[PDB]
Amino acid sequence: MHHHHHHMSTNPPPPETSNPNKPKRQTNQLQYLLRVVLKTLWKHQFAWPFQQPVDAVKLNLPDYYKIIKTPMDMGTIKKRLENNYYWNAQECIQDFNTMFTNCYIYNKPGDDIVLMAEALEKLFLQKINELPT
Ligand SMILES: O=C(/C=C/c1ccc(O)cc1)c1ccc(O)cc1O
Ligand code: NA
Ligand code: NA
Ligand code: NA
Repeated sequence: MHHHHHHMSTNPPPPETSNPNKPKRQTNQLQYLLRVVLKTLWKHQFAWPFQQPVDAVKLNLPDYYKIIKTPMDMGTIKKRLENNYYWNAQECIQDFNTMFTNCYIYNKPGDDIVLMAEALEKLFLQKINELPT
């Protein structure tokens, strides 16, 4: 008997940052989402939990990917913007929304991590209220 001692928690593969067969465009709004919106969120004091795919192994959250089936994070978003992955700003905004919503689903109001997400979301909403064009 192995007693399943070899079955260890692993992370799923991260979201794709490149898809040659996905149509893409460079728009002023997408340029702005990278240069302004993401870059200022990235420098925020609370950005660090969000700067890379959730590492459920390192953080000892083996339940995370049982609960969260559409993971998203700002490292993935940053790479998608730098790689010209998106067709339009709304596709990128959707990824930001997923990242925030995942945090509120997995956690509970009043948790430090939720306060962090809430603060980043408020800045995000302020920055995207006016896009170019
Ligand atoms: O997910 C992360 C941190 C979550 C978290 C949860 C509760 C807190 O109070 C603070 C941070 C995280 C942090 C660093 C990293 O390299 C990979 C990660 O996945
Ligand atoms: Na661990
Ligand atoms: Na793009
Ligand atoms: Na703006």
